[PDB]
Amino acid sequence: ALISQSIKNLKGGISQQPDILRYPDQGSRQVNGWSSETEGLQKRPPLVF
Repeated sequence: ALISQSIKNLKGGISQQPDILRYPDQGSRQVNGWSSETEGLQKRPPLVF
């Protein structure tokens, strides 16, 4: 009861495996994201004309 968890590094991208087998640092859908290391998940760099 009152179980809690926290993940300090979600830089693992996405994973199509069933969530039972998914690693804690893997999402289900990541679009326009940059899984930078040492700075966490970031929005992808802007597109300069």
